[PDB]
Amino acid sequence: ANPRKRHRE
Amino acid sequence: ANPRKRHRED
Amino acid sequence: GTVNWSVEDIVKGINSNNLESQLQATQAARKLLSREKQPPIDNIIRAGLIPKFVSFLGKTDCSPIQFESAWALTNIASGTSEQTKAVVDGGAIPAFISLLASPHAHISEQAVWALGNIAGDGSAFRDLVIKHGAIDPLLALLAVPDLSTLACGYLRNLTWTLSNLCRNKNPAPPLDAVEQILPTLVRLLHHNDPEVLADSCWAISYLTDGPNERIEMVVKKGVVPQLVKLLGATELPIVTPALRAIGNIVTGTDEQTQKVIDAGALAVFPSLLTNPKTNIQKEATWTMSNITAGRQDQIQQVVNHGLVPFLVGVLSKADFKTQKEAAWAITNYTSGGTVEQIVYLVHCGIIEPLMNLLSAKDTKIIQVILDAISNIFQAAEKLGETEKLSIMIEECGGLDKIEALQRHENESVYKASLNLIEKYFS
Repeated sequence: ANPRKRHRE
Repeated sequence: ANPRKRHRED
Repeated sequence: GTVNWSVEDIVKGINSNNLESQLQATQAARKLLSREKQPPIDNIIRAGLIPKFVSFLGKTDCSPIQFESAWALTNIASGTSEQTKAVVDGGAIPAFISLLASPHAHISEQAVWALGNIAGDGSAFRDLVIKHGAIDPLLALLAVPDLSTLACGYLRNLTWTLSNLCRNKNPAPPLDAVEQILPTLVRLLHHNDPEVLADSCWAISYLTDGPNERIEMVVKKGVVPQLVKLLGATELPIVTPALRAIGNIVTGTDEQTQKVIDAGALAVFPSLLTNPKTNIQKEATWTMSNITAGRQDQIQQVVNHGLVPFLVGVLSKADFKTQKEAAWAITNYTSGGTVEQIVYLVHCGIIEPLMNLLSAKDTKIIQVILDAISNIFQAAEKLGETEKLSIMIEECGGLDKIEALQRHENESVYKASLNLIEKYFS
C-alpha cells in the first residue's frame, strides 16, 4: 500500500 | 535470546 | 550406574531383549547426550540407535523409557539440520505427537520440547510437524481456564514450541495454522511470566514479518495495545521482540500504522531512541523512519510527541547503522511532510548533524541525505528562504562536503551534489 515503507536492513 | 533449537542439560 | 557409558555398551543394552536392560542403556544414552561439551550425537546416530529410541516412544507400559528416549531424541534433534533430519527420518514426528496426550506431564512436556526442536529447523520440518497434526494436541494442553495453574516450565516449553510453529518465512506458516494458533497466542501475551511473554512476542514478531495480509491477521486480533504495554517492560528480553513486532506492524498500511499510534506507542520512544542497548536504538529509529513515511497527520504525531529532537539526537551521535536509520527517518519525513513540518525540522537543528554524516563512506546514506537536503530546499523555495538555508549549510561546513561530493565514484552522488550547487550556491 505505502511504497515509502522499508523492510529491515 | 530466541534460539531455534534448545538442548536439555537439566 | 548409567554415568559415563561407552556407546558400545549402550548398543549392547538396547540390543538385548530385556526391557529393563534397554531402559538402563537408554538412560545412559540420555546422560551422554545431556552433557554440555561435545555430546556424541553423531556417534549415537552412527550406531543406529534412533529407530530404537523412536520405538521406545511407543512403550506405554514402561513410561520411564518413553521419557528417557524422548529426552535423548530431543537432544539429537537439537543439533545440526542433518542431525534433526535423522530424528525425523526415524519416524519421530507422529510418535512425539502421540506423546502429547500422555498422562505423565514430564513425558508430554518432553514431546513438546522435541517437536519444538524439529519445527525449529526450518519451514519444511515446521510444515511437516503441522501436517502430522501437532497443533490440535498442543493447543489442547493450553485449554484451561487459568494458565497460572500450569507448571511454569511446562508453560514456557509450550509457548516456545508454538513460537517455532510461527517462525521462518520462505514460506510463511500456513494461513489456517496461524489462525488456529493466534487466539492461544493472544492469551499467552497476557500471561504474567516474563519468559512466556518474551517468547509470545517473538511469535508475534514472526507472524507480522511479512505482507500486509499477515500483519492484518495479527492486528485485528487486538494485540497492538498489549504489545505497546510490553514495549515499556523493564525486562529487555521482552522489549526486544515487542519492539520487533511493533516495527513490523508499521511496515504495513497507514491504517495498521495508525493503530500503533492510537495505542500510545510514540510516548515510549524518548526512552527507546536513547536506550543503552544499541540494537534497541536501531530498531526504534527504523520504526520511526517507517512512521515518518506515513501520512502528514502521522508525521504531526511524531512532532507532537517531541520526537524530532530525539531524531536530531541519534543523527548527531549513535552507532552508524542507527544513524542511517535516522537519515532515512528524516528523508521520509521531508518527502511527506508539510512546509511547516519541514521548517520545524530545521528549527530543531537537523541541518548540521545531517551535514556531518556526508563524511560517511556509505554511498546509500549519502544519497539519502542529499535527497533530504533537496526536499528541505524545496520547502525553502516556497517561502523565499532558500539563501538563509544555504548560508546555514555553508556556516557548518556542509557546502564543502556537497562540493567535494562532485568527485564521487557513484554517478548520482555527483549529479545531486552539482545540482544542489548549481541551484542554491551560485
